[PDB]
Amino acid sequence: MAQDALSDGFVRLCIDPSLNFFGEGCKILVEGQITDDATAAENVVTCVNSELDLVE
Amino acid sequence: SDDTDWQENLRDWIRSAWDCSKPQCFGHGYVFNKGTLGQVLADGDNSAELSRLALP
Amino acid sequence: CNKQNGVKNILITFTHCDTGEVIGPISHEQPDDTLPTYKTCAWTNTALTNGAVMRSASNATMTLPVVRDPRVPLAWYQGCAQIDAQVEKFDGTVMTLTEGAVTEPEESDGRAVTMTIIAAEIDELLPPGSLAA
Amino acid sequence: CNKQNGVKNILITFTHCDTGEVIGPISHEQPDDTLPTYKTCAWTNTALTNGAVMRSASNATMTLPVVRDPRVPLAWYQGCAQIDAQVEKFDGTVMTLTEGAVTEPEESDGRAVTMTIIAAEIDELLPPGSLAA
Amino acid sequence: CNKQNGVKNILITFTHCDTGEVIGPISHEQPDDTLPTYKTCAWTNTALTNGAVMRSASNATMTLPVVRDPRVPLAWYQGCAQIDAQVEKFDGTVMTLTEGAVTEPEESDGRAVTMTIIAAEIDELLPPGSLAA
Amino acid sequence: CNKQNGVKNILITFTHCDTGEVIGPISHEQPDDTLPTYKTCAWTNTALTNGAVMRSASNATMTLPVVRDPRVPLAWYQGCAQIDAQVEKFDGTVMTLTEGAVTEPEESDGRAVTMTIIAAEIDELLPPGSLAA
Amino acid sequence: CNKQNGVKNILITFTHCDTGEVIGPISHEQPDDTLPTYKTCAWTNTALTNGAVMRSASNATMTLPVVRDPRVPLAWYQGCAQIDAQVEKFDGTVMTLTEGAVTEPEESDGRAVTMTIIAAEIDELLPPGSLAA
Amino acid sequence: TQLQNNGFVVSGPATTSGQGNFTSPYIYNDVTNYLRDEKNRPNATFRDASSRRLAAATGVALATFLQQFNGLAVFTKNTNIKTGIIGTNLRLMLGKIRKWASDNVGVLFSEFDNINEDIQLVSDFDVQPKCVGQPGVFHLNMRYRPPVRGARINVNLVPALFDN
Amino acid sequence: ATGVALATFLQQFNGLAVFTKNTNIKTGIIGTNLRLMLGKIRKWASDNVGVLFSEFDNINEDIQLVSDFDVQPKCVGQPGVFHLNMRYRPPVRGARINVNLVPALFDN
Repeated sequence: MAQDALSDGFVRLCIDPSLNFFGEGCKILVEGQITDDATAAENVVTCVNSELDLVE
Repeated sequence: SDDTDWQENLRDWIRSAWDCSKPQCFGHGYVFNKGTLGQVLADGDNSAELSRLALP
Repeated sequence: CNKQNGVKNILITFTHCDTGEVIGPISHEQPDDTLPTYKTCAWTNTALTNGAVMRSASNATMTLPVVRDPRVPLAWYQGCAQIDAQVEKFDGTVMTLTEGAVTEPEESDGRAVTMTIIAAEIDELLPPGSLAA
Repeated sequence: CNKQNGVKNILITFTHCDTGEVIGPISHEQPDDTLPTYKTCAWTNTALTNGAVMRSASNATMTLPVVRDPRVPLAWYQGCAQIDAQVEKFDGTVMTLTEGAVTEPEESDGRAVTMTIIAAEIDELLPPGSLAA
Repeated sequence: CNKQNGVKNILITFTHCDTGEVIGPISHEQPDDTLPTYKTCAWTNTALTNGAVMRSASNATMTLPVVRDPRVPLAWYQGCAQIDAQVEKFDGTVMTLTEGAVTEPEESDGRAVTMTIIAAEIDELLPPGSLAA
Repeated sequence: CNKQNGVKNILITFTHCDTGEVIGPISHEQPDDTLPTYKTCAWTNTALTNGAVMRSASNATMTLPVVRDPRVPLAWYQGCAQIDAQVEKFDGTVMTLTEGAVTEPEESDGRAVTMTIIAAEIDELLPPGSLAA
Repeated sequence: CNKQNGVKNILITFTHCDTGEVIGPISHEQPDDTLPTYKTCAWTNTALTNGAVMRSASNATMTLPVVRDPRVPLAWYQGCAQIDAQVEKFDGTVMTLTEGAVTEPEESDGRAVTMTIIAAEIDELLPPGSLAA
Repeated sequence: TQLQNNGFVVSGPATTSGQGNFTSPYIYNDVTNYLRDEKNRPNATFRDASSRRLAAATGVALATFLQQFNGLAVFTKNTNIKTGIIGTNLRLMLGKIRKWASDNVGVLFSEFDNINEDIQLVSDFDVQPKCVGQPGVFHLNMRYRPPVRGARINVNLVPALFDN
Repeated sequence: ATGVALATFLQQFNGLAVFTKNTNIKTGIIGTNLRLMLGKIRKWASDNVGVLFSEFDNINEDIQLVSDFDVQPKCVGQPGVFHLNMRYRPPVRGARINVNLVPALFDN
């Protein structure tokens, strides 16, 4: 049911701003020091998402 | 109403109406939060489905 | 054979305008390899600016080259008579015209005549299986 | 197959004006070796003195010679109905047109029809890897 | 080979007026055996009586038939963008034009485009050993 | 037996256009040592510059020299009837033509007739093991 | 042992235009003693006067008579497929052609087909010791 | 979702609200109760109700076309046909059937994946052993696919903003 | 609003013959192929500029159409299912302008 246009089920609609059509680009690896309060394990390659994920 | 738990339930319901698992029933909700500046800022739970009104 | 572009039958029925006598529908043949041509849309469009158009009256015409029948005066095949024509193409299409008039006749040697005819409306008969009403 | 200059598909949709009847997109085939032509820039320059120009409204037009479909009246192909057309070339280009109108129709023998169409805007889809946005 | 009459390189540089985009000096190839034609004298003469002449403004004109590049919209080649062209003949002559504009575009099937350009002046680079300054 | 190159069977079926009379398939034979010819491509290409080719619509044709059957009027073998032909070679290849038409007939002496049939499509049946769908 | 002039190998690879089907490099042979022909310069000149010449675009072509392979439809040996061919002579010269096309097919009897292939460029591999880069 | 995937028809109303007015339902999907196969191998050949209707139309149309071979002379031992005789043989019959199948593409069939293997014709003698076959009896094997029509479109809309 | 409007527009392809393997549509057939479908949608998106969208940064990359046969592996896709991906921007609200005020005492 829901709205009239989407009730018949011919069209499935998804709205999300976090999806990207283009494939992942080239990879850049950054290496350096850290402090004790860092939670990331040492000597492990890990992905990063945003600046706000830093510090912690 | 001004019950935070009651408002939280309303936000969850709206998310479902905007969900991708079925035909959508788009909607929006309006709520209010009252108190000092320190208290009001504590209710900002990053809800795109609500428009919180701040009062002194 | 349903893909051969050509004309099968041509029938004309004159009506003398000064005596009222009518000559029954006679058959005719072509003078050369050309074919008749038609225009069935009465109104005519013209190009305005930015996709608009102006609509004008115009008429429905027809061009019918046919061999003169040796039993009919050459005058009748020009402005001096009325015409009622029918053309049946090979595929099955039939074009009908009534109360037509000849316009701006040109000299003819006595065998080949290229009549230009105008009428209020021309009716078309499509083969079986048409889509539009 | 990417350097062959030719036409691959031609779809036309008719919308009768006196009855609002709509006929779905019907494929068509061209009558001869000539190709359609396009003009998509809806502004015309004229030459002033010393390299200056002067703009004017103009329109976007398309010339589409196609073979009449034997299931559609000949009047529709002339200025008695709306037209929506799409042409897909071999290389990959697609040109779309909507809400077009026929202008100054000429007589046709019954099979080969040449349509002049004018519209507010004509859209183009270049093959993958274009430069302009 | 210096006495061969032909064209060697054609470079064009578009500039979309509506968005300010600039496309580098892409190279082009010609569609048929015709060659471009030029007119580099700004003023024009007219014949009076007894050997006198009237002098009028006129412009400097160009005519560049070139195959459309499949990575550029067809609209740009018509009067919807600035043009900067250069043509290098086999003998060595190089002729440049900047800030040209297209005038009175005609319909093009999609491959062959014949641009008519006008500019304030055209600069000619004669081969080594010229006489005039 | 797989190398011999020659015709094995020929079948022809007529359909008079004016009356619709039909005659079942009849076996024919060749008048001399000349073999038929085919062209199963419906498109014809032309040579442009720089390797491009203009692609246009065309027909599929067959040239079939046969000996007139003494029970069929000569007129039918010429352009006064529709034809449906099949040719089987020794290699097993079988050509099939339906709804054909004779074009530009040439005068014949009453025994040997050369036919120029053109149809929208000719169907080929390769021996077992064809690599193409 | 090197003076011998003749073809040694012919490889052809097809690519159906409509469906994109691909067939590997099948080896072919010749029907008679008529060798292929080439033109590897994409420029055509003209007489003019006083020793001058007009230089135009033209193409590079190849005429390749081969024997039809019984596992490939005849249509593919005509204008209904893109072709990539290679020829190797006895001396060592190797001609390579890519993304070619067939122009103006001639009717064939089902065994021998003469192909007129034109492409933007043909690559020649001379024996060891070439003097020109 | 479960009912549709198990071969059932589900109907729903055209409008939804608490006003309590009248509404008319409509069919979501037109599907038969076909599942699995004669050999218990799953497929969806007869999922659409239109498939059954097309199968009946295809059978009748083919039967009418094949009627022309009734009483026609046939040759099976020596394939050559003497001049002037009215007849045919296996290969010529096969060619005619192939031509008919192609002509109906886009009307009753979708494009054949490999036409050269979807149609076969064999005489009775070749099948039965010696002195068991009968004259003038043919076995025809065919395999086709019904036309394909648009069924569903999935949209992944991704909004973005022009910052500041 | 965009979702509802777009869903309504695509309804015209419901129950329309689609050709995916051989893209040459015969004479008289009523159908379409991927490229023609994409062109029609591209026209619609460009037309709504100023009503539901702003100017697309690159209209040639923000719209894609792929048949399900080109996404799923061999013999796993379904006939007549497409995946449409679109990206858009709402109409621009405002702008920022830097103003450098500079009176001049010298006369030229």
